[PDB]
Amino acid sequence: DKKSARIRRATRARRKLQELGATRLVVHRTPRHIYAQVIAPNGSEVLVAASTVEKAIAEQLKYTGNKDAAAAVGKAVAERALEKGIKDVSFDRSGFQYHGRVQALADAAREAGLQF
Amino acid sequence: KTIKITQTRSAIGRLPKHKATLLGLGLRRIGHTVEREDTPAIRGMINAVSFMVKVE
Amino acid sequence: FTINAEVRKEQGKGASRRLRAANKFPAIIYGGKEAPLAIELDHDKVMNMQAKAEFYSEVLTIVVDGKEIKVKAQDVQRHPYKPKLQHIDFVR
Amino acid sequence: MLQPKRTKFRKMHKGRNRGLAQGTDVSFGSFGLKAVGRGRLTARQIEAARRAMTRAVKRQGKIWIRVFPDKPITEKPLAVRMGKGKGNVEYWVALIQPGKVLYEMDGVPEELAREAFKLAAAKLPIKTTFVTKTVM
Amino acid sequence: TRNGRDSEAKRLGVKRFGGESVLAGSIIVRQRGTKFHAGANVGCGRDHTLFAKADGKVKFEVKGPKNRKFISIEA
RNA sequence: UGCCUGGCGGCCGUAGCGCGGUGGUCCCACCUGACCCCAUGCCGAACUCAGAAGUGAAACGCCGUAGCGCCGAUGGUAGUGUGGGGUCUCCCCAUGCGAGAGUAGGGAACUGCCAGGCAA
RNA sequence: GCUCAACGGAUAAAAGGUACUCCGGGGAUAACAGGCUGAUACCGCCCAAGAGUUCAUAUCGACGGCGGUGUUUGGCACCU
RNA sequence: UCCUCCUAAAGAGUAACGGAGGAGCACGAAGGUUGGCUAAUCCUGGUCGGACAUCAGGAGGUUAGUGCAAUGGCAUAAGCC
RNA sequence: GUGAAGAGGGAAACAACCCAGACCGCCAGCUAAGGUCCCAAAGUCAUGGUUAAGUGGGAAACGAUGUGGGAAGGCCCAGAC
Ligand SMILES: [Mg+2]
Ligand SMILES: [Mg+2]
Ligand SMILES: [Mg+2]
Ligand SMILES: [Mg+2]
Ligand SMILES: [Mg+2]
Ligand SMILES: [Mg+2]
Ligand SMILES: [Mg+2]
Ligand SMILES: [Mg+2]
Ligand SMILES: [Mg+2]
Ligand SMILES: [Mg+2]
Ligand SMILES: [Mg+2]
Ligand SMILES: [Mg+2]
Ligand SMILES: [Mg+2]
Ligand SMILES: [Mg+2]
Ligand SMILES: [Mg+2]
Ligand SMILES: [Mg+2]
Ligand SMILES: [Mg+2]
Ligand SMILES: [Mg+2]
Ligand SMILES: [Mg+2]
Ligand SMILES: [Mg+2]
Ligand SMILES: [Mg+2]
Ligand SMILES: [Mg+2]
Ligand SMILES: [Mg+2]
Ligand SMILES: [Mg+2]
Ligand SMILES: [Mg+2]
Ligand SMILES: [Mg+2]
Ligand SMILES: [Mg+2]
Ligand SMILES: [Mg+2]
Ligand SMILES: [Mg+2]
Ligand SMILES: [Mg+2]
Ligand SMILES: [Mg+2]
Ligand SMILES: [Mg+2]
Ligand SMILES: [Mg+2]
Ligand SMILES: [Mg+2]
Ligand SMILES: [Mg+2]
Ligand SMILES: [Mg+2]
Repeated sequence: DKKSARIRRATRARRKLQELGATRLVVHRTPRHIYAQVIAPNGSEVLVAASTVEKAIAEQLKYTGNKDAAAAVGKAVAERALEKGIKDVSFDRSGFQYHGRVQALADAAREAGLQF
Repeated sequence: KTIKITQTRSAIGRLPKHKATLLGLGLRRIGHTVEREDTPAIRGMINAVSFMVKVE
Repeated sequence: FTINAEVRKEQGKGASRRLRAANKFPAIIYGGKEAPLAIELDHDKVMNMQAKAEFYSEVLTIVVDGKEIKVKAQDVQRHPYKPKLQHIDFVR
Repeated sequence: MLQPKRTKFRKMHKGRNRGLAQGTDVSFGSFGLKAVGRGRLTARQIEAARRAMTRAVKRQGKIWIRVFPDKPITEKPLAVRMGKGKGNVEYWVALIQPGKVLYEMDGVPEELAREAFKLAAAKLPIKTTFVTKTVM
Repeated sequence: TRNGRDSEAKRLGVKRFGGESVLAGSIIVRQRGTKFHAGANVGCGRDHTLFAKADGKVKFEVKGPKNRKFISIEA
């Protein structure tokens, strides 16, 4: 069972980060598709959300689940987040090891404008 | 509405609490008709020393 | 197997013991969608009624304020050493 | 002579024999010997009572013992002063409250039952009574 | 006799109880293992000691999947 | 509007197990291979990347089931604060408070923020 | 730089005898006797497995139990 | 002298020549941090190999582990690389 | 809590038990514990029962047609003990 191993891997960062009261950028990498969303410090309501599941994003891209797509999501989070009125957030990788698609998302997020 | 309290026993071999409660009611010595207004507190203070007091 | 039983008004340790020391003892009826009803009843009768086995199986028609309630004796609290009943749990 | 086969601790506090017992109903057998009075049975008394019971009802009649000592009693040696440690363990005792069923018995008549328990009850220090298992 | 030794007592337990107002830095609970856990505006010292990280009143609660006593502060 | 999934919670067992089925239009899950980025203290099993032929087999989600765990009165019982009394290694009475255990029953949950796709 | 461990460390440095004794005190603390207690002791009883040719109870009486006395060995240290 | 449990009467504290146990250190990795893993004990199979070495799965699930006593802790692991 | 450091009344006498806290006086009254036939202040008081042991006015296991109370079941006019 992967999921339950990934949750307890991700719990420390979550509990540590929610204690400070930081607006956190949560990411969920799937084998096909990738999800990203900014959650309020209370940990209840989503401020901004973005993924390759949206047809506006999917019609432009070639394949939905790679670095050059995750970068385009990471950009789309940053472009919305500035319009909504957000700038300072904290990245929550959520068990997924920071290296590939998530790094391509993060780099694309902080290259675009979002501040973390 | 008033309630006339009286002391009917000694305050000698009593507990510090019960020596205090009489001090709160204003019962100095045996045979002392005091009058206090009826409240939830005062009835609690009577009830706390019910043995050594009387209501009128 | 009819027993004339009274409804309680006082209840608690102080009441239960004053009752239990008067050739009577407390019991209770419950079960179904109806409300649970507390019972005062005579000791001497119910002490003799439980001699037979039928008491712990058959239906008992307990008479209360005219009305006959059909019940079965679920549980009973024996007195620690003396041969006597402290409490009965009747089920409807 | 009954005794705990190994324990956590050697010496135990005196405590206080208080309240009422739990093993009140006759569980296994048909008849039993209930303790009316308060007290404490030694390991010797239980054996001594069991011997007198078993011998009264012959080979037949199954017996159960509900009590077990598991509480070591100390004693100071003779001609020794107070203090200087706690005394050494002499005998073991079960504390007995009112309404503790001590012994049970099954596979005999009520006529021959009571006569067995009357012999046992004489060996014990506690005031006792005969009791019967009832259907609920 | 191979007995008659004992340590000095520590003065452990709770010092500030539910609803009591505390100042930043005040010790709330002084315990050995984390029997109480740090919540909002509470830290945990190297001695497993729960102390206020802000001014306000003490709130004892029970939360989490495994069900543990969390201490928190709200101003 | 509902019917479904996904993440994120809240609530921390009436919410969890064992059984009984059921989902693949998307969705997720195996899956698919491994110039590559990265990976193994041996291993693409794990993490990772490139993917889109398959099956919903494992896992999951949902529906139904009490076979369990769990929740749980009313009444009584133990205990006990205060003041008395006794036959005073322990009990009893007035007056508060009042368990645990147990029983009748309830019970396989319940709801927030966005994101898709199907009947409109 | 100290088992200053007699661990708030009296000195850097310290064991014994006294029936040859002495002074100051103490019934704050022992020996004798008294007191309180009664484990022990001694004296009774309860149960009755057996002994007693047979038959527990003429005489005995295991295993255990319940008392009395203040006659032992003691405990306590209340009087001196 | 110091530490842990009980005595200790559900805040702290609490005596006895009361009941049980320990310490007079250890470590430049056994500290720091970042990424990943999760135990005991059984069961069945398998060369030398047996009740027990190493391997594979399944049951159990934290009955382990925590540099040294006991207590209170620990899966977000304070456990293990 | 009391004594110590608190007298007084009661428990025959009895620091610590029960009742109650003495500023001084009075040949006044009402009460607490405890009492009320005589020593010795006050009920040979009233109502219905218990005890016959001088219990009351030291005590256990255990023993026994001692005696006073309710509640059920056993047997009779085919006439029981
Ligand atoms: Mg008094
Ligand atoms: Mg109540
Ligand atoms: Mg101490
Ligand atoms: Mg300490
Ligand atoms: Mg399936
Ligand atoms: Mg209740
Ligand atoms: Mg309950
Ligand atoms: Mg010193
Ligand atoms: Mg010191
Ligand atoms: Mg000479
Ligand atoms: Mg000289
Ligand atoms: Mg001299
Ligand atoms: Mg002296
Ligand atoms: Mg003296
Ligand atoms: Mg002295
Ligand atoms: Mg001295
Ligand atoms: Mg002497
Ligand atoms: Mg003498
Ligand atoms: Mg002597
Ligand atoms: Mg002495
Ligand atoms: Mg002394
Ligand atoms: Mg003298
Ligand atoms: Mg304490
Ligand atoms: Mg306390
Ligand atoms: Mg000590
Ligand atoms: Mg880590
Ligand atoms: Mg570490
Ligand atoms: Mg003095
Ligand atoms: Mg007088
Ligand atoms: Mg006099
Ligand atoms: Mg005296
Ligand atoms: Mg007294
Ligand atoms: Mg009195
Ligand atoms: Mg008189
Ligand atoms: Mg005179
Ligand atoms: Mg007179």
